[PDB]
Amino acid sequence: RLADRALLDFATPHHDLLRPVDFHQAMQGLRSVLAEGQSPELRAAAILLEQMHADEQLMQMTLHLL
Amino acid sequence: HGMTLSAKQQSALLLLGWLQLQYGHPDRARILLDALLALHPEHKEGRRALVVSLLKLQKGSMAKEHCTLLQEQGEQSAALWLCVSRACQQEGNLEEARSAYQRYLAQ
Ligand SMILES: [Br-]
Ligand SMILES: [Br-]
Ligand SMILES: [Br-]
Ligand SMILES: [Br-]
Repeated sequence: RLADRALLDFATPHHDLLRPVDFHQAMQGLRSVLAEGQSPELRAAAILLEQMHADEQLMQMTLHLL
Repeated sequence: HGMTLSAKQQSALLLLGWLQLQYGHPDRARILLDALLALHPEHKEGRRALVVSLLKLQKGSMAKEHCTLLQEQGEQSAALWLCVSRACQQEGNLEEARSAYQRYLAQ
């Protein structure tokens, strides 16, 4: 459990979406592409982020706090 | 136009997966990160997050192979070997885990 912080830091990317206008354009453009995918990996992800629309406020808050 | 993501759309998807991983949903993160790597397999930031998501899912063998791809992409972060060691410990490869952990401390 001690190494969990260093693993999360490794998974954290080292900003282009700081402006809220750019964030909404990125999300709408992302949902349009995955909805056109036919592979089971793209279809499963298109279902998942459609259920994360209520989490968009938590997303933008995390970006600005880094 | 085309089954592809812009630079900002790739970051958005990476952020969606990283948030799931942060909040202890590695299965949901893996779903979003696999899609990002299906459309842009060269996305290194997406792959590192998938490695950690797989470790949290006790999928050490898969996580180690994704680290191998990072290594040959030019990944030179020392924490890469911490993931390899953790992946080998999940699979019982204790001697390989020690070898990888020595490289983590060397760099
Ligand atoms: Br965009
Ligand atoms: Br395409
Ligand atoms: Br496995
Ligand atoms: Br699996």
